Amino acid sequence: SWDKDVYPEPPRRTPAPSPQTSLPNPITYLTKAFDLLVDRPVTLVREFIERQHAKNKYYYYHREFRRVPDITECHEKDVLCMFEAEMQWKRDYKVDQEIVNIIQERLKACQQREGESHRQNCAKELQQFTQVVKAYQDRYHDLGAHYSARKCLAKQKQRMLAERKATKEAA
Amino acid sequence: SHITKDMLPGPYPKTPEERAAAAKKYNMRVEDYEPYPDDGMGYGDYPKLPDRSQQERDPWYDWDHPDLRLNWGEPMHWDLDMYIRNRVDTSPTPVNWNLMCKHLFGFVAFMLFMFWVGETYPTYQPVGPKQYPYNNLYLERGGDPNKEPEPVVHYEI
Amino acid sequence: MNLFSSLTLVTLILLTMPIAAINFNTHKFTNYPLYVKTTISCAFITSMIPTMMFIHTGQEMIISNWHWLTIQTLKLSLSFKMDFFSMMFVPVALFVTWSIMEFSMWYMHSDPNINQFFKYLLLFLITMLILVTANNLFQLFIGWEGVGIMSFLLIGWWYGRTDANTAALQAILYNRIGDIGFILAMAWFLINLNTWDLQQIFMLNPNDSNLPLMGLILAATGKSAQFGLHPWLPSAMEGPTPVSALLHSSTMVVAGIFLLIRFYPLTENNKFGQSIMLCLGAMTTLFTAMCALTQNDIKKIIAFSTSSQLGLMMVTIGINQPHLAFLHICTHAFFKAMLFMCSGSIIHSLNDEQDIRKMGGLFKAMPFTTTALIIGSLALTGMPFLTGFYSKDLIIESANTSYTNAWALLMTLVATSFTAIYSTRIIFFALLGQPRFPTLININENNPFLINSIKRLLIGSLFAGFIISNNIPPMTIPQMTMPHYLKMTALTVTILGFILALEISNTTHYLKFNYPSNTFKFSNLLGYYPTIMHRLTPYMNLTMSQKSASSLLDLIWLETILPKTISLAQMKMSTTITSQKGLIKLYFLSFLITILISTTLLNFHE
Amino acid sequence: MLKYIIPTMMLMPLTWLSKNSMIWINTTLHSLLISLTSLLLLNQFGDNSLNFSLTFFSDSLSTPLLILTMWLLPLMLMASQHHLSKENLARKKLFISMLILLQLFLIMTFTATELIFFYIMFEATLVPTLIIITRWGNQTERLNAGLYFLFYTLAGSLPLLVALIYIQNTMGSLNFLILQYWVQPMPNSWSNTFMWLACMMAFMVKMPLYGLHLWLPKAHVEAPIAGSMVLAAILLKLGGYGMMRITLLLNPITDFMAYPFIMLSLWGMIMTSSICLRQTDLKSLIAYSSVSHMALVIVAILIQTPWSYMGATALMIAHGLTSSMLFCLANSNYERVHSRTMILARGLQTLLPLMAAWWLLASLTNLALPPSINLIGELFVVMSTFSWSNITIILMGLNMVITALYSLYMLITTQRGKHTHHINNILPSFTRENALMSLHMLPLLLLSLNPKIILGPLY
Amino acid sequence: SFPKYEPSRLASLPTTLDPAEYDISSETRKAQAERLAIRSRLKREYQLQYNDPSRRGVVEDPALIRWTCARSANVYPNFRPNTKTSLLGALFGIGPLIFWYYVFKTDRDRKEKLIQEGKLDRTFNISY
Amino acid sequence: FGFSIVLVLGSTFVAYLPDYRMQEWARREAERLVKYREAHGLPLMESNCFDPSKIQLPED
Amino acid sequence: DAPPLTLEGIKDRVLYVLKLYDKIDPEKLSVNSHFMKDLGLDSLDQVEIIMAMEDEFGFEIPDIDAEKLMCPQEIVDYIADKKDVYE
Amino acid sequence: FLPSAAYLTHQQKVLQLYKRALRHLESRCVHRDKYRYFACLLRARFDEHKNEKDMVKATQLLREAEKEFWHGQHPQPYIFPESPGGTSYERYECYKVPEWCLDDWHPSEKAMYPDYFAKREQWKKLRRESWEREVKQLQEETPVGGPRTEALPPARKQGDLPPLWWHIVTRPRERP
Repeated sequence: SWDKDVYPEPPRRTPAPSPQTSLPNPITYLTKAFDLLVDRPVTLVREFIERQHAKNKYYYYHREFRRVPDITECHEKDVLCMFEAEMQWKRDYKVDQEIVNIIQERLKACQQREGESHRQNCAKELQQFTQVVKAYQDRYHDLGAHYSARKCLAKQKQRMLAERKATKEAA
Repeated sequence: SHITKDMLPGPYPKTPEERAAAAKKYNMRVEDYEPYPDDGMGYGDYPKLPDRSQQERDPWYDWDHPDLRLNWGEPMHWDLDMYIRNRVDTSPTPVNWNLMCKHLFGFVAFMLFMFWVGETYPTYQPVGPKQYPYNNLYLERGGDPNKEPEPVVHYEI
Repeated sequence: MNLFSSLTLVTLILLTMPIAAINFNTHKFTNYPLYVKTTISCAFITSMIPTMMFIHTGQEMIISNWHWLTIQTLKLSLSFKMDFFSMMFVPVALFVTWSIMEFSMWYMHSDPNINQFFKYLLLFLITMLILVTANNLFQLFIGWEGVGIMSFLLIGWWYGRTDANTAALQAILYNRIGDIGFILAMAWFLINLNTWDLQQIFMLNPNDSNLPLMGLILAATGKSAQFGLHPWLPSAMEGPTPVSALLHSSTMVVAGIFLLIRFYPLTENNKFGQSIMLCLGAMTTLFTAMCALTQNDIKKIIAFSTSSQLGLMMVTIGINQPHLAFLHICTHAFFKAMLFMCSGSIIHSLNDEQDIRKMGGLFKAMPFTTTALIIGSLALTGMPFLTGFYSKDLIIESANTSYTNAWALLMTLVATSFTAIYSTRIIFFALLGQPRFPTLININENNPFLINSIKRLLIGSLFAGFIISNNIPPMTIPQMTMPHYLKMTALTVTILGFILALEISNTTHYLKFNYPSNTFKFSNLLGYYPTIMHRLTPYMNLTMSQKSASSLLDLIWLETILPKTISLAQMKMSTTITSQKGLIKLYFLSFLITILISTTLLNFHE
Repeated sequence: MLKYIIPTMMLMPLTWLSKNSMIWINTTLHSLLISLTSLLLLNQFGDNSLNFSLTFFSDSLSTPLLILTMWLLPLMLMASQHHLSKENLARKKLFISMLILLQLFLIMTFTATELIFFYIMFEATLVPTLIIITRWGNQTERLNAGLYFLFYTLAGSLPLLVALIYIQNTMGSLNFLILQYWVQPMPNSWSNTFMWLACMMAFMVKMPLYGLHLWLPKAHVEAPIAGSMVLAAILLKLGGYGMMRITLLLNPITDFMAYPFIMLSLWGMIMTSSICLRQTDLKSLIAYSSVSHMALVIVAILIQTPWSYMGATALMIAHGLTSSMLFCLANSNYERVHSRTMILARGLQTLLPLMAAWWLLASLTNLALPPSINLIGELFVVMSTFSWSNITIILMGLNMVITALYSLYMLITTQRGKHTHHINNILPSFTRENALMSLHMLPLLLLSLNPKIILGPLY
Repeated sequence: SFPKYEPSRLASLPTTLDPAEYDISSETRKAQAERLAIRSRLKREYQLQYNDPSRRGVVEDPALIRWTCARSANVYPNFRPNTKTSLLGALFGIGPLIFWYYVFKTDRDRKEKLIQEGKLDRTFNISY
Repeated sequence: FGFSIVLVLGSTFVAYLPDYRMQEWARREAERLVKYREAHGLPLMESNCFDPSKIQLPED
Repeated sequence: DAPPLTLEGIKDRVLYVLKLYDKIDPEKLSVNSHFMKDLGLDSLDQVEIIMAMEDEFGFEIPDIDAEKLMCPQEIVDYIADKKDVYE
Repeated sequence: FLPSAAYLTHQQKVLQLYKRALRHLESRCVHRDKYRYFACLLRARFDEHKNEKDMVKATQLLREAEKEFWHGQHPQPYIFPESPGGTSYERYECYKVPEWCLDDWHPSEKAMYPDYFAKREQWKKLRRESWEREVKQLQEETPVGGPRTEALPPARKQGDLPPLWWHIVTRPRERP
């Protein structure tokens, strides 16, 4: 299962076909025969395998880590601060990429479920996608291959100094 | 094994002994042995052949090598890897070569020019644009939920 | 629906047993053709159901699972999508290939290599299915290169025959130019939309799109025998008959225009793009129609005809009408599968001689095949109104009711006239002439598999166009309001083509021994394009391979710059240092001049 | 890691104190046991490398290459009989122990920590290959082959030592983390240009780049099969591994100074794919194919994208397997006829009707058939270089077309159309060569299913 | 009645309209007789060393060996650096290299200056 | 000892093993973090990953 | 596509198409007859006969042979060599 | 380019022209009746000056005939589907296996087909039994120090097989 809060679904909508025919309805006959001749033994086998696995219990824990402080609280060369700082930053980098993956999966689900009216009821999700990708483009993009943490902080300082000069000139 | 003097150093000169040795070596007619000549492009002293030779050699001779027209002892023209049938077929053409290229270039040039004459001059059956119901079908294009209404209407005609 | 996804995935998985079966068997099954035929029939009967469910309600759904290398901000799973094209094309292709399984049971009765043949043909079907279903575009590229290389193997089935593997080399080369176009399209989609997946491409419509559109154009004109890159098509007809039938009936021939159909939201706008579409298609259609006249090999004629119909579909994509082009795919598929199968029936009936000269009169040599070919070749141009009517004539009238390019309309005009005249000429020269074919006749069609296959495809090509064209969801607004002398013009052009080929026939009855007037030669001799390109482009690259590349630049100059300078320098310096004869006065004079030249000239003590 | 080092030592006196018809089972069995032993390695996770000592460690670039080496040894050892089984027993033992010492210095080289140790084990990787190819070079110019070989690799790799000692005594020690965690940018003075030029040019020699690719073809046409597989797969991808490590330093000037090498690599990739379309000596076509793939590798290394490095390491591993396999098939054909030429041995669709299946499978992997790893590598490198420039895709696609054509010409030239019917000595296919093909093309397809292992550090 | 069939480097000249086959001197008869004699002796040697029932190996043609040794190993000897060789070497070896080099300098300077302006479409350009 | 103990055992050993480069750990961690940042109103993926209070721009 | 040929059948078919030819007689039409001595026809119509065999049976014969058939028995022998006529 | 002599002759050159023009007239002309008319017309056109005692005017008319032929040929001359260039060109070469094979089989299948392999073994003993003496003596016996021909004499001496016959007899059957 999953968290439906973080994976939202639109409310379900289903009509009922009303013939207004007299052939009648071969596919209903076929889907009833399909359910009776396919869905029953797989259900019984799944019941069997569920008992055989629920006879004893395992667990896998979600791994959780602490928060070692920052690169900004590390000294000149002094590796024993920088090591914790950069592995903390790199784990934030991987989880941030997977956040972007989750937003894009939401965007694909909104494209498929909303149908051929594209620009209806995806515009808020498109809005938050452009917001988060503006953040990602501004923050992690143009550093290249050998990012460690230091080029990220250099980009940070250079960006906010450029914006400070821009608002100083605009004022 | 293989004789050391069945290799091939140096070009044609001088004419008696070297051409006699190449006639004894490459198994050719004496005054049909042709080096390239020596412009220093490498090439050794290997013969020049009539250079097409493979849509030639009409296939009812019943030689040895059935898909190469070999006869086990021909001096084997330098560019043979470009001349196996399935690579380059130099048939005597049914028309020409110049006539071919001139008519092909003329036809393709004329058709592309008529395409340009089409591109500047469209057809249309005489009909105005469609009467989209809600402001050129607004709110269902790219977005804009409450930014700007774009008022444009249609009148019954 | 669980039924919908379940039946589609088992239509996939039914084409997985026999390959692994005879890879695991080692005991040679006698009933292997029967087995492959009945599993294709079971795939057909499982594929008929969810398409009927699709037209019954809709419920238009994608499947996506088993993600591998979900590396960066993208991901890619094996995923394919049931919308309309990948939804209800698959029964047509399975039906066509099932009839070809019948016809290849019979036609390949006399080879022990039949099992590998059916393995290759079923593998080609699997890859064509994985091509036409996917929305994850990497899987599309998988299906692309797989159907290319299965086309290579099935053209080069008969080893020996240097013309055959020459031809297969041409086919795989134009497949790779399709590959460079497709990977340029994939490059632009990745670097400007963070994925290569159909759904997000449709979600965000970019403004500047000329580079991926040119990539898609290059992919289509490489894949589907279009002008500039067309002449691999008689090349593709070099191979065996059911290979050729499946190769250019539905599978591997529509895959070039299948992509441009699939990207219809991207090719909505960019009128420059649609102009490129329909101008290129008009060029293909006129050139292959003009080349199709004065040809005497049957398979080259049927291949030029299918290139002309594909050019009509390129024009159909040039106008914003993709769904009529898909209608044309289905009708065309039934149509020329039945036509190739009738042709191969005639050819193997008459000792594999295949040429129209030395075939002349074969009407009433049993008229099942003559009836079959006149059904097919009058379904060409659409005798009003049959399955062939709908696609071709609604396409040309909708093109006439469109903001067209004013020259492509005349190209479709002349192309419809040309396809009429070679259709009527091939019927006359094939069937109702005077019988010119060598003696000891061995004509036989009292044959259950052949009458089943030809029966099944005439029953298909008589009804399926109307049945499919009736129950489409209306995906466009039909025009239906034409002026006078613009709806009549279809039947006008086809009737004048019939009359024109009739009068050419009744001049062929005469005796004059006329002369070539070089338009005869331009029509007959492929005009000049395969000869010029296939004799100039191999010679140029291999002239540059021998002189410049191999013998000149790398070997002799790179060996005379990096080794030889060093080796000559070391050799000359050795032979001037250590080549000193053994006297003592030399050594002490060298000592003295060294002491003086170290003390006072280049000083060491100051 | 010493758990892998010391049985590779103890596989050497095994070969000495085994006797006739007794060395073989011992060497092959125990080398396959070491293959399982390093299949146990793959633990590497998340944050960093894994340190197998104060001296050894493994990046995730190094794990698939190390597993590839210990996979490739027993395959190679079975491959190198029937052309020396009739030679002497002591010379055969010397050959096997030479290969074992060779693998030992390869493991030494891949599991390096310090770049000086890496350099010592680099030329210790060099010295057994020399002795193998010169002692069993089997043709009249093995002299010139070994001479060109050793002088190119040393005289290119000679100033690399000087540059690394200079980096050693200007920036502290040379652990890869302390090469990292402390590296500062170095501006565009010309001494920086020569230092970058020295390191990158030594590994350019070892890839090869295009201006120094005639190092290669003599050293493969006049080599035995074991030294050829060693040389091609492990030495060229070892050079790529070395540049992939040492490109961490000197990033602020590689943009300004990397322009000629990219263009040399691109135009030489086109020229090399052109030059292997028309040559005879079928063994050499795989060598120029290797130059083409390594030119694509060098494009991928000098552009510095994580996309580029993932595509680079996938292209490394897939091309290593493809080239080693295809060398083994060319050795099979040379065992059939004593020619080495291309146009002579023809036919063979009739005869040996399943050798052609392996030729087809190798030719389609060299085509980069799309589920395989080679297309994964080439595709991500093309993606990264198109983000590098909007123009270079002409060269990549034209490489793809000419690569398709020469690989297909290799397929349908020697094994399509007509046997020359004056051969009449070729045997039906042994179980041994079929076993070698099966050892090649099971792991390539099994990685084609699940390729998340072989991608690089920037996964 | 016909423009007499101008030849080319691709269109072969067929055996009919040579028109040198119709000026038959005695030298052409002598050359054809000697050429038939050469082909006769070569086919005799080949067929006698081709039909031997004890002959196991291949017939080992010296023609193919001689052509291969002339093609690969007999290039570097012999050579002299001529004006034509040096000219064509520096043209077909250095010309395209320096041309592609300058055009990639131009494209890279365009893209660097344009993204230094910042007005490029890299709103999301992640896969660099 | 080349297929019957190497190939299928290596296939099982590399078909699954723990999370190579922390993949599904990152999946579920991103799930929980985006659920937290939706359930507490603050915008998901805050830009400026280092704290601007703990930064010092050099001056002109 | 394999009808079995036989020696009597190929003899009958070749003699049928020789008898159908105009300027010979059905009386003096022997199996062992010359195209030069007793039938008296010229080389031109002899190669017309060679063309009739090529156009009936479906394969060329080379001009190294068309000099030197000159009798129907060697015609039957030569198509027996091209076809290898036994079951 | 032919095995018998160093040239064809004038006669056979004119003859090959007649065969080619007649074949191209087939490829030009359908319905076979007007074909027969035009073939007799072409026969009369060659009958006009057949009896020239001159030779140089005959070969000049041959060259002008080649000009009017090459101007008037067909784009697809009607090549039969057994000829090279044609539709077949060794069409069933898939099964044209040479017979130096079939002895490299496992003796299980040699037990499957016993009589054929016994008779094949006595064929090979027939081959080796008369290989050295008669064949090599008849090759190094008759001709001049240069052979200067591509024919070869038969074994008319007393007994056994004509020389150099193995790859002539043991060929594929051209429809397997």
